[PDB]
Amino acid sequence: GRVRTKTVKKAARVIIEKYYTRLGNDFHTNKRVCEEIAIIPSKKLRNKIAGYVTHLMKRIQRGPVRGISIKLQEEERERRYVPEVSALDQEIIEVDPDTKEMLKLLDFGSLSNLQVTQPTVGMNFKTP
Amino acid sequence: MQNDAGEFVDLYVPRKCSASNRIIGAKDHASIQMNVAEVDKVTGRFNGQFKTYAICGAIRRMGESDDSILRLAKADGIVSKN
Amino acid sequence: VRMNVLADALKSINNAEKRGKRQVLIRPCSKVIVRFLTVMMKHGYIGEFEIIDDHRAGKIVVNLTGRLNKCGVISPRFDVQLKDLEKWQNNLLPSRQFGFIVLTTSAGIMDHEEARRKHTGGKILGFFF
Amino acid sequence: TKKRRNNGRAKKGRGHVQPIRCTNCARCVPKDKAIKKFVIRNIVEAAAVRDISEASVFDAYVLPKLYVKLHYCVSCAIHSKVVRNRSREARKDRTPPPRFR
Amino acid sequence: PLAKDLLHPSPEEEKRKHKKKRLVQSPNSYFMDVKCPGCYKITTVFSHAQTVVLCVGCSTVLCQPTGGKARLTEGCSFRRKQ
Amino acid sequence: MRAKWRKKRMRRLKRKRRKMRQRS
Amino acid sequence: WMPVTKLGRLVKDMKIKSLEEIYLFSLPIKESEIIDFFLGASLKDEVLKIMPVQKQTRAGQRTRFKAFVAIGDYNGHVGLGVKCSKEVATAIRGAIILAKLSIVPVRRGYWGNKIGKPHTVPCKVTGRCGSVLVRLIPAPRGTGIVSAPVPKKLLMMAGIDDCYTSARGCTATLGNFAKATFDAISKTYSYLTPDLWKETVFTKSPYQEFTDHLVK
Amino acid sequence: GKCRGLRTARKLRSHRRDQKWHDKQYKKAHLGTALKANPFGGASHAKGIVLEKVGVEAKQPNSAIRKCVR
Amino acid sequence: SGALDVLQMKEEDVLKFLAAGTHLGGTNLDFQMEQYIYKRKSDGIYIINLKRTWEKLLLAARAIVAIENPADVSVISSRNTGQRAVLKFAAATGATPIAGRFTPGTFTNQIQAAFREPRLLVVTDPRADHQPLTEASYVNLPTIALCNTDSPLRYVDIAIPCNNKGAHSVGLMWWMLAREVLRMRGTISREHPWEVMPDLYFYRDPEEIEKEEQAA
RNA sequence: AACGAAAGUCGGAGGUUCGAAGACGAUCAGAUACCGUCGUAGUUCCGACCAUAAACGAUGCCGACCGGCGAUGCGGCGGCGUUAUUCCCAUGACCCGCCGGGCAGCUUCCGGGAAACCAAAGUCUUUGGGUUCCGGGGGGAGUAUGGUUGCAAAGCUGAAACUU
Ligand SMILES: [Zn+2]
Repeated sequence: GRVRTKTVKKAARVIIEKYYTRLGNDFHTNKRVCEEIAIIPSKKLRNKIAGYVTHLMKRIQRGPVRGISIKLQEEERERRYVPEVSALDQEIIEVDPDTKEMLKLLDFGSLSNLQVTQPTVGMNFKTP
Repeated sequence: MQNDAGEFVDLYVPRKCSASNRIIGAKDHASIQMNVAEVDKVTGRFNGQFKTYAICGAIRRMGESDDSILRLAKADGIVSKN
Repeated sequence: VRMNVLADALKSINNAEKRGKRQVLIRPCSKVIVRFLTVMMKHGYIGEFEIIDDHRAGKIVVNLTGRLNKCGVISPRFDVQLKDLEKWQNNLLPSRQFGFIVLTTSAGIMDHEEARRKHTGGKILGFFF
Repeated sequence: TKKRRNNGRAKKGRGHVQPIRCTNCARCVPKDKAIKKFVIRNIVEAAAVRDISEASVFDAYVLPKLYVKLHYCVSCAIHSKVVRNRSREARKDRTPPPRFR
Repeated sequence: PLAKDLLHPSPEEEKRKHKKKRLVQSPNSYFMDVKCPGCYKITTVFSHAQTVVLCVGCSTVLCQPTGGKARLTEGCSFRRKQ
Repeated sequence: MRAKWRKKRMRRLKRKRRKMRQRS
Repeated sequence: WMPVTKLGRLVKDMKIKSLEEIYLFSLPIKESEIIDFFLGASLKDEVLKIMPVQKQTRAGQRTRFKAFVAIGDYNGHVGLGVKCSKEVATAIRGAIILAKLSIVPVRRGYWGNKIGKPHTVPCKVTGRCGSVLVRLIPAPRGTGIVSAPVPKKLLMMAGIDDCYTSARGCTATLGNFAKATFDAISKTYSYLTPDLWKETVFTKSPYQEFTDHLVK
Repeated sequence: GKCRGLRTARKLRSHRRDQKWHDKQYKKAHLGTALKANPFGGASHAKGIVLEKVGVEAKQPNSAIRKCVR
Repeated sequence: SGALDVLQMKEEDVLKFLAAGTHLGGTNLDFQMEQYIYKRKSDGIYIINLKRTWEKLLLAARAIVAIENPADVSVISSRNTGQRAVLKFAAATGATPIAGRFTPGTFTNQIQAAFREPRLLVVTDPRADHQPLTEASYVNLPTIALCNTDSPLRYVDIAIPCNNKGAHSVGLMWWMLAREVLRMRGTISREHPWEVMPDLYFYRDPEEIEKEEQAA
């Protein structure tokens, strides 16, 4: 089993929160990055840290990760909608007539952009 | 409270609820004090003066803070009279 | 069945006051309860009320600002002479500075400090504080 | 220790339910403390229905089912694993268990 | 609730309640007059009557005793008095 | 001892005692 | 002492000037150097009990020590904190921190003919925790505290000069008896007397007034 | 619920007169059978003549031979 | 609000409330929401009265502009249909957003790194977001909630009646709240339409963004 | 004072099955227990007795007050529709609500409680609506005696000495 333990995937994430301007997608660059940016004892931890920051940079640039901070949103405020006509600009709004009685008794409904539709017959809304 | 020389001898005078007039104690940690802002009558902008209401936490726990805020804002000219 | 109507009226006041409600509805309406709630109103404890007239024994709708910690009844109505008033106001009241015992005397229904000032005693009705 | 509020019964508001007898040990339980179970299967098994079907003189004869109404006592369900012991806080689940995926 | 007015009840909630549980109790029966269509006696019936109310022209039955309201015989004409 | 059988054994004891007391 | 709360930055600066502005708005006190800041020279504690409580395992028993501590400034102020930890000095230290965080003010009142300074609880108060129901009664001037020893410590610490007591229940378990007395004397500033009938004016909150100071 | 009216003093006192007998000290000191079976007869001390000297062993967690006299 | 005719409803706001489905409530009624329903249809849906929605929305906007600091009004959305509206409202007004998962202790655990202390709380839906509604009870927060007809009113102070279930009506209600706060505080004049469309606040489904990305 | 499961007792009729006591088999060191074969008294009915059960909601009765919710049994009232078929068809069967009474339910920081839990086992040291039987550490013991009821088995009333 090759599951990464707590230190090689917490330490890799605290390495990724700062120092994002140095990291990349290739493993052999980040492996050489990791000794200027940290004090790690011997290399098998450092190769495992480099493997997880390469896997995390493989993950992270196509969407949000839960564990990573809004330094991601600093990338999405650094790198990144409405329609032309709004979806609330429709020209006929169907209104079933209890709403029309409400609008008439709120001193509206003299103005007509709406169209009242026919009331339902049958009251079978419950489940058996 | 007030002894015969006229002195006010109490430590402090606690707030009372605006909905039930119960004494909001020192450790009624669910009680609120809410400011509701006034607006100017000609422009409809916030001009600096307030309305202040306090509700104790025991009224809030049974779901009755909303209706008392609606009644207290209705009676001081914030909610309309329909 | 229903006995001692004043007791069930004051338990209605107490249960609807402890929930912080603003108005109660009392049924039936004695002439005992209208003098009793006159006594509690004149001390500034309940405010105004209304006596709803059907042609039977009426109802009473009382306003409530909660100021009222406890409103109680004493049953049966024990005879309180004027030397037994201090033994009764030591038991039921929470303080020497406030609280009242209502007792029904030959000058009328009155509270316990007025009965010392009018120099009379009578049967006890209850208390409020 | 009150263990169950309904006492493991359906007797609410009457004095006596007439008893039935268990099908597995003939132990006389009341009608509603017993664990009722209604077992429907085909009369021929799932295995032998493939070669019953080559012997039928009738074309397209759907074989009947076996309708067995089983009552069970409370001892022989936990011996017979029909009904098993559950937690103190999931005893308030009286939805019947799922038979579907 | 909990600011609710008991002295001014709305008529939706005064026709809702049981007839003993209103502020002033008032009965849910009413007085009708049944007109028989082939005679000229206007005949006064209860709504909830318990006898078979016999008219005096053509001696027919106007109403039938049931557990609730009396079901009038079909084809007569009624209106509520007062 | 199950209390019904304690009851039954004092029942047998009292039945034998009232047997032995009414001979005379 | 670097503060972490908004109240702490208002208190380690001279923006809140007395403890009753913090009690007056029911602002929750969450760090114990505020009570060392305000009460200071007048805080004396006394340890009420150190009881061993034991948890059975397959490793034997695993024994803890559970300490009770009262604290107080003898005009108004009383706290009681319970902290259970594995070593006894650790339990006493944590109980002193929790006892500072639970300080409430006591409203003291008078007997009849009210000349002078207040000497008793204003009214008969009752507090209940566990099965112990501890009643505190107003007393005349100069009678002492007529009580059991465990609430005599709590009532002499709060600045109450005189009281009469009646207690029901299994009082020997000390935690409920001291917690019920603490519920009895934390309740005098919730009791609506006729002199507290006067209609309240509402003032600005500490976070509302000192909010352009605090954003720096 | 108790019987708590105004003319009911006889029911209350003839109740508490009879449920005092279920209290054990009142029954043991007021029925009179304890004073007849007690060897002193209500005295504080009694003078008597030593018949024989005994030793009795203690109850189960202790181990001793207690020296007593009959 | 206020019995003022400059603050009343216009037909443009009512056409937005009709077109979004704010007035179509649910099929059940918590018993202290029935002062907002007009009537129940043949379908089983309760109709939310829109004048009560507008007066509670303007009273909520009065409560939101009444804080001097805009940075300690905090907005919560845990369900997915209100996250984008909370982030757009927080970018518009200057509030602080909490979208997504709300880790408990963020109002009461002082040593955790996300410990905030806001002065008001606006939540999306008071049944699905009951964890900050309960954690508002230890920190003295008044709480504003966009409430459906079947939603419990425990621990909320200002209930804004709407259909908080759909995408359009949630995005519209947060848009109307942003518009009333920015008009009341003084940023936008009352007479022009606000230049931000409500489609900036609507929810974008993954199937909806993939159908928008493949054009014909 | 009336009724009071089952077992039981007496007189009569009935007896298919079950089935104490019992006779055999086999399991075990031993089982005069469970496990098989058969069976008396009984179970069944008509008269005359006996009055005990974990007769249990282990929760006296009457009245008041205090949050919600969705169904279910009965009676009543009001509402779009849908179905009779054999006369718009009669009246019933469904659908959405309301009121009263009832068996129960899920939820709730109303409140209580030692807690389990309870919308009562709530409104109770902020202690009194009315009224009936009953409990006072554990055993001794529901025993001894006395009384009375019963053909009998027994029932009700029913303590000490001593011990811890
Ligand atoms: Zn079985």
